[PDB]
Amino acid sequence: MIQGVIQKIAGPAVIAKGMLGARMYDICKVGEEGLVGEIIRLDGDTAFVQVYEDTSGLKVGEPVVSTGLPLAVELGPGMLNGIYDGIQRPLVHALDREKKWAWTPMVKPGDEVRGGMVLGTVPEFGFTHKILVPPDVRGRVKEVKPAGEYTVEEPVVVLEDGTELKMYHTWPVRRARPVQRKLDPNTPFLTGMRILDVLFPVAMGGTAAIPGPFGSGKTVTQQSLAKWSNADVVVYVGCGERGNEMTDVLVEFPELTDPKTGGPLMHRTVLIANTSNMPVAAREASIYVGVTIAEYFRDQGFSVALMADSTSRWAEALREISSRLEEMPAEEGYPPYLAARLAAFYERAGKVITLGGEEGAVTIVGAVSPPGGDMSEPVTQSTLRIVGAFWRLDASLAFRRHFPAINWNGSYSLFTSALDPWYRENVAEDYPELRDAISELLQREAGLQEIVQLVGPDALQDAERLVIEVGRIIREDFLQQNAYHEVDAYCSMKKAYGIMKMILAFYKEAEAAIKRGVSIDEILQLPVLERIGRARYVSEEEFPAYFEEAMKEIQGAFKAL
Amino acid sequence: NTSNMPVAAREASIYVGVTIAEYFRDQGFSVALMADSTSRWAEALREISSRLEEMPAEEGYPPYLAARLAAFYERAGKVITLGGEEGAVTIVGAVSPPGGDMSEPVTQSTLRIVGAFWRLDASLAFRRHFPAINWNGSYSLFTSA
Amino acid sequence: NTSNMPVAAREASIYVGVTIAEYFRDQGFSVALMADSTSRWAEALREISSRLEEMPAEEGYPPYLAARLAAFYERAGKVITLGGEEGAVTIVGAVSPPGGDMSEPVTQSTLRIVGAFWRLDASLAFRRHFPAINWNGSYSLFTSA
Amino acid sequence: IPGIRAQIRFIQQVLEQREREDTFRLKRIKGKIEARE
Amino acid sequence: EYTGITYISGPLLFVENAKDLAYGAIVDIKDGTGRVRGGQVIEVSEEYAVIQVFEETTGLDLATTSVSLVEDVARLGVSKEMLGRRFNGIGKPIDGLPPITPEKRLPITGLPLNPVARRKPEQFIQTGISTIDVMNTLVRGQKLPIFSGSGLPANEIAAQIARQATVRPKEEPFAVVFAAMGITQRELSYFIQEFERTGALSRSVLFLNKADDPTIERILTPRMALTVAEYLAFEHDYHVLVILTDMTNYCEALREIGAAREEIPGRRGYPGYMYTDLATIYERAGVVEGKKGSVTQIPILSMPDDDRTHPIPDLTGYITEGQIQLSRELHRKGIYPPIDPLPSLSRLMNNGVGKGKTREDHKQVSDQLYSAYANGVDIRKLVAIIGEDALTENDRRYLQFADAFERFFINQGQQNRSIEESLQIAWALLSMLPQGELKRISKDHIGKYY
Amino acid sequence: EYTGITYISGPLLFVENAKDLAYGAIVDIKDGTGRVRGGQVIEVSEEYAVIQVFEETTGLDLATTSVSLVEDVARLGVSKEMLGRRFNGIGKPIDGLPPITPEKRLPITGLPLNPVARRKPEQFIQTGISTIDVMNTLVRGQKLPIFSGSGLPANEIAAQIARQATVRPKEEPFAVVFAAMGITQRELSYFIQEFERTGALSRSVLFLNKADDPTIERILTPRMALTVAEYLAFEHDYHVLVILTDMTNYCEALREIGAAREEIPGRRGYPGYMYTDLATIYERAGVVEGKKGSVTQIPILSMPDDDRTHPIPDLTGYITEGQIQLSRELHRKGIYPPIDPLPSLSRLMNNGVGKGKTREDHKQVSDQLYSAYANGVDIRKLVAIIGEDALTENDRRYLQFADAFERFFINQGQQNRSIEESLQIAWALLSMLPQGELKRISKDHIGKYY
Amino acid sequence: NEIAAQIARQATVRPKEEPFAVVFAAMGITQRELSYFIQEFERTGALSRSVLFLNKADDPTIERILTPRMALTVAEYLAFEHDYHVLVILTDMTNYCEALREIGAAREEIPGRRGYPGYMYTDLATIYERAGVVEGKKGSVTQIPILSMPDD
Ligand SMILES: Nc1ncnc2c1ncn2[C@@H]1O[C@H](COP(=O)(O)OP(=O)(O)O)[C@@H](O)[C@H]1O
Repeated sequence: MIQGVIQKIAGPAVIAKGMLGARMYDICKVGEEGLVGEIIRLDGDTAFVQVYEDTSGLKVGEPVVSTGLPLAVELGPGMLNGIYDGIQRPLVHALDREKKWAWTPMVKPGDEVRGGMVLGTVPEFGFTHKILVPPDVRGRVKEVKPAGEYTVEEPVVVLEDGTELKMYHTWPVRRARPVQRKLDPNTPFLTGMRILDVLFPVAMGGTAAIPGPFGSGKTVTQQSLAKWSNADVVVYVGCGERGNEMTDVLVEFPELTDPKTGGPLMHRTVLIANTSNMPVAAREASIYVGVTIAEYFRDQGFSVALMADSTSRWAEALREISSRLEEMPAEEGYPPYLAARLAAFYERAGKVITLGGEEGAVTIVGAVSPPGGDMSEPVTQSTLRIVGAFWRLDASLAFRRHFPAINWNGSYSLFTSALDPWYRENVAEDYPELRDAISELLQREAGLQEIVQLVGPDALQDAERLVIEVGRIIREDFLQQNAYHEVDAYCSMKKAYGIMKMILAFYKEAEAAIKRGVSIDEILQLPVLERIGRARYVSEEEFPAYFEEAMKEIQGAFKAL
Repeated sequence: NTSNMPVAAREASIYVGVTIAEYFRDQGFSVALMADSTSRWAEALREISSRLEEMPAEEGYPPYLAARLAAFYERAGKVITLGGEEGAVTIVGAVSPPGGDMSEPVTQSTLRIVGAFWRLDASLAFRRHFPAINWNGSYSLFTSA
Repeated sequence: NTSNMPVAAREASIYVGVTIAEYFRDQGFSVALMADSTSRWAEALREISSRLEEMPAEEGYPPYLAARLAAFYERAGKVITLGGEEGAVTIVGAVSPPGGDMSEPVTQSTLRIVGAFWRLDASLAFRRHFPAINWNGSYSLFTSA
Repeated sequence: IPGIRAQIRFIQQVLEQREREDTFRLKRIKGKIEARE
Repeated sequence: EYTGITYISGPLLFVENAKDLAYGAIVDIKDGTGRVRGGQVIEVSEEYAVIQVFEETTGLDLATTSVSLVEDVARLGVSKEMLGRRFNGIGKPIDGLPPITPEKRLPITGLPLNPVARRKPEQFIQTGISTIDVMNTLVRGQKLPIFSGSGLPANEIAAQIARQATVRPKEEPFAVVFAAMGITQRELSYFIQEFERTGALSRSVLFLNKADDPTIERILTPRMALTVAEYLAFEHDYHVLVILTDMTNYCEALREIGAAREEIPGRRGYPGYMYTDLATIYERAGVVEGKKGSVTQIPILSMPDDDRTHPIPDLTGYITEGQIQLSRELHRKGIYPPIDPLPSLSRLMNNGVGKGKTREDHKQVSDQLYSAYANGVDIRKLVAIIGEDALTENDRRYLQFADAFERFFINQGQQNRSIEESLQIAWALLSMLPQGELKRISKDHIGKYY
Repeated sequence: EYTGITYISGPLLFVENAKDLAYGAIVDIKDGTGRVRGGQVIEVSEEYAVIQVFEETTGLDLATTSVSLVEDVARLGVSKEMLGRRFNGIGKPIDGLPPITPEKRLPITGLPLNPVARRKPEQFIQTGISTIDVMNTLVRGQKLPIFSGSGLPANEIAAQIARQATVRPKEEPFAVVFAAMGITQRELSYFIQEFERTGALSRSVLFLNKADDPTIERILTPRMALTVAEYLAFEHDYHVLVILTDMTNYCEALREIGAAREEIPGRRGYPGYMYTDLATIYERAGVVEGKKGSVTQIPILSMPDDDRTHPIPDLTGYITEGQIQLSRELHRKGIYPPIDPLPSLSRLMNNGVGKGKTREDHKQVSDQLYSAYANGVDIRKLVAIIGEDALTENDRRYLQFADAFERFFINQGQQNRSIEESLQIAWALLSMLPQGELKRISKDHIGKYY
Repeated sequence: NEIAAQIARQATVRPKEEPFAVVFAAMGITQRELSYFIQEFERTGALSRSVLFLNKADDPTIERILTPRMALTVAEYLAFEHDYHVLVILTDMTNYCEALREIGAAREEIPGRRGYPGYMYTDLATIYERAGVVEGKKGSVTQIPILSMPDD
């Protein structure tokens, strides 16, 4: 009765269990039928268990057994291209026991090692997997395998004369993997999308919330980022799936390609599904399983992106578990415990100096789905308070066919200054000044449109008409990006600034021409404008040539007067 | 259905009437069921529900009302009575929102069931246009029928 | 009435004060009773009631509050004291709703008893109009008197 | 100027929509806590 | 084995068993009733007592009344012969024909078969409606909701698709599953007559749930329908189109019982479980294993009170590959079908269009029409602000384009437009715009197609 | 004495003692745990059982598990050497330095010392921020909240005051106590680095509570901070400034446990005790006995959902002597600091201004700027109603004054303005108004200062 | 209340063969208001044809609930058994409601909108149902209830 127990009663979704004297609070327990449950209530004469599935498969007298884990994950060769679920297992094992991997020794007998040290390399999937000494293990390498082929279970090394090490390791998804230190936001996560990279930057290891109503394009921002962002690995927690969003990804993504290599994107991805038939428990643990896998890859020295479809549904699954445990409901009936937990999750994001030096990072992009436009609790409210970045897909911007549909007035990044130096040193000296100038343009447009909504546009001076003209070019030629175009699907950093300078240079020239009594109507039909409009489709620098083409054309307008 | 009568009786009044109505159509008669009104019936039902401590929703009305009201109007229709012969019960229900709001209870749920709506318009009445039925806001989903 | 003091003491504080107030008016003095505030007194009373397991109502306040609060304000008045002579107790009570809602406890029940209300208006204050008393939302029942 | 009152009128009713109905999912939730307890 | 009622509160009945407790989900039968009264086990309370939910009224029940355990829940009499029949929400005949002769007896929750493949929706379904086929193409395996409101002809559209849909040269046979929930007797008689007269019934299974049918039967209706679709698609290799009207009415019934079940309500009075029950229905769609068949859904989502942000319609959006949103305002302007051209999307549209599917210029034309219509609609506001005469010549063209889009592209005189026909109308109306203003159509397409 | 757990529900644990019951507030220690697990006694249930609240997770607890009574509550290792150290919410080192060497061990609830005098707050605290020092002066012993919302730089302001604050020629030494609650690891690393780099750490005690630290540790954080402040002020005679961010986050944790404690919820789901717990924190401020020291508070109150009427921020207003309210709307207009000039008040402002303190014209200038800015803001509404050109010449001046107030007075290019500098800017902007329109400045001041 | 008192002083049934009477009921009024109403009825001689029921703010809440019922019963008696046209003036119904609402909580009911008793409309119906012509058609009961808007 220490390691196992027997069902006393079941109905109303809680299983009461006699025994399980050594079970931990929040441990997964296993019913004979094969269902799993979570130990929620420990009482003097029973354990109350939340069942992660249908309780009719549970009867009084049924045997229940401990698992000993809040949970764990396997971390070694065989993770890439793999499709798991909330608790890691083929969509059951986790890592192939038969698959052979080419292990390459990166340490000699006599070397002194510490947790995080790299002892070997495995080209499991290009990616090159980095075999590390499990956290909390140090000493002297007394034995190490030679360059050959081995299965996961095999021992490749021994430390301190007997701890045995393999190519994989296990880790509690609930416990954030150790690290020496977390570094300050310094390097931008080059998205390739002009509005993001320019106005609402995400830093490598930053937490930037994606929030807005259903069908605004939240997931799509995430998917484009994975197809084109500068992270080597992606950890997609395709939660809030329904109707067929499961099968929509089941046989679809296995075909999506890596724009960078022309190989399957899954070849550098880990999927974590959260379907409706799955217990609230699994979906709750899914972000923790993902973040742990994410932290694992950054430990190798990779920059990984963690995309969380979504936390609104995770908080609903958690509220279901809490209410079943009879915890006191608060606002919208959510338990009090949620805010600290959600924050703790986002805190595990960041670019670090991994164990044994080297730098890696986990950038988090979380989807926000309020109950319906209310944009309050759970999701939005608590999230927008943590995250440093928010890209507001705007349904009105979408209906107007302005893509990406990111509202340049309601979106924000707290990382703008954090990443500006990376852009200034590696891309362009005028990155920050350019995005500030474009944003002031968009800001001015917003104010002008509010007034025009009242007094009409007929009274507008030429100066104000010019600002709307250029503001419109920014929205159509820059903010809007075509995810479906083979070229504009990804916009390299170098291309983003060059397009910005074409627009900003057209602005200066526009304001300069007006100041010299050039009719705005003359500028509005300037031939270069149509080329500036198709610039996002050009894959060659022929784009910066537009600056000189713009200047001469204005001169031809200074000529005619 | 007077005010001194329990909410219970007024609640049951439409069911007693419809049953009597269905009884006459069974003979092969075409009967008209005129319900003064369902706004007051839903207020009597909300009183009973709140006294029973059922959870209040919009305007404090119980969740159960929409399915019930629909079930009532569903008993309307021209049928082939037991042993052949045709008869029918046509229902005309009065709608009295709390005051012009024309939301819940009455109107909202009713206008979603009923196939016909004859909108008496106070402005048409003040203008001495009789019947004061607004030919722009009224509808019959029976025109083609 | 500090926070470290039991809900009991703060509850009794208005009664201890009013009694002392009535005592001075008995001498033939006109006394002013200023009650900072009754919102906090009703919160202290709700704490005592909930601990006694009395059934919570609106905002979880016990049913008993309205009659009690009224009974307090009823002890106000200018009288002909025992052995002739006139004295009086005028009450000025502070109102602090949970936050602008201006509902329960404090405001709602109080504004129904009191004959006078001087509405300090934050917008009048920001505008530097002092006293910041809203001459449109304030009222007294004594002009003709 | 009857433009003001016009579309801006849509204004007051999405505003008013928003909460005598929202403020109510709520007088009633809290009932609901120890209304349910 | 037999039990005795120990408590009754509305739809919830507690039942104590001295021997053998019935497992959760079992159907129990109340003894001593004129009409069959089922109790579905919901929980084991402890002390040999279970908590149940009644499938019909509990008036007249007494404590101590006897109950038997049937030994099972409830299920679908699966057969290819389901085609050509009209049934209730529970799969009982409504067409005066004999009960189905099952080839297999399938559970209906979605556990049976495990039919779906991990492959993306693809290939064309010709609805015969130009505003779907041309601009918002329905693809095999997709979930493409019709988004509407009370008073609008969403059911006419649903019935028309049921009559017209096909999978143009596919090696696989095509079938329709049409499920209606909480409909009137008049509506039921109409749907029946329509399927029978047109001969659409020959390739369809129809499930009809009436407003006065048990609420539990309404809850089971979409599950009977989806199980039949998955059977036909997986075991017979068919491309099956499932039409479910109205999901909002399904939700009103599910919401109706959540209260009787003891849950604390969520926003707008809804069940706290709204999204994880609804997910059990929208998860059931896509290509099936073998890739010979597929299950496609066209769910109807009426806005309660015309509010697209109500939790029901709002949570349904994620389950779809194409959405067609209908608007009362548009219907009141006499534009039918009353589709909001700036709120209808193809979640999966790009997977069913282009060369070898529709035509190479399809995406460009769709993008340009959407952009021009949205601008034209905003200009209707600007006309109201400034007056018609103060509008620029360029804006006047966009204003006029919005009327042309509504008069000629949206409006169909009932009529089965091929995608070629729909693109032709699209190009014809686009001519109204200055060629210099076609920002979203590459020059290659203008030269070839304009 | 030892007890045994008889019940566990989330953070609430019941514990039965056979001998000696631990009094309310005592810290109990759970035996058999890898990391220290404290249970704080909350109630005596009867039958020798107490009800407690855990300071860390309760996963892995078993009924019958042993518990010891420590004989006291939680406590502060009090010493002047607290200055220069960074600690957790519980006062454990975060700076890799040794644990504090206590001079005294103090209870933290506010009962220790009985430090406060029955004297009014008085004398200047120079924050180095013009919008505080000049217009809303912070006084020694006052509670002056920063009133903000999510997304706004309230923490930047809090950190800047921590770096800059002083008590200009005072015979008494000055110290800062900075407490952060429910912050991210990134924010914690930032705050640490800031204190260490600037040398602000030399005169500060810093308590940092992380989002993932136990909820009970967050509740104790402000009490550790206030106890340290009272010790330094009373036993060492220091003027201490306590900065607490964010009170709303403290409240989210206290609210989180109220449910587990069995209480009926109050408005907005909050604990029924919201105002009498919050009072235990705002009561702890003012001059200390001897009048050599004082405790001043600058609590940060973020509006949840930007709603200043939410019960948390709304109940905090009464605990303050100066309030600085930040507004998202203002921040979105690019006005920083994003202070609402018509919702920021000084309860005790008149006690820290005038001849011999600031300058004789300070009240008049403050009154006139406030009145002119409020009129100017209303006129922004009137401009929207009628149009800019329809505004009178006089109103246009007030409209323009509002922009001038925002551009020149509110906005500081980070910069330590003396009160003389702030009054000068005030008079410079006032010149924009007609002299005949300066109703709130006596003629004596106009002649002398205009 | 000035309007209510003025109607009480002035009301009549111009050439009726039936005698006329007033029933004036006040609920939850101050001592000052009670003294004023008394003095007014006595001075004007309106008291000769009136029955007056006065309930003070500090009188038991149950006595306030019974006040309108005492008043309506007297009116029905005078109208039916004595054949009189009786005018009943009830101020203030809102104050009656504040007392009835005050006890609903102590009675264990789940509150309805705005904190009111769930039974608000079926208790209030017991008072508004009591009016109209009486059998015989010699008398009648007429009501003038005062309804102050809480919070306007
Ligand atoms: N960047 C985009 N470009 C064009 N259409 C888009 C874009 N993002 C979203 N959409 C449209 O919106 C639909 C729903 O987008 P999605 O991201 O899946 O919604 P959600 O916010 O619910 O995750 C897409 O299928 C597409 O039709």
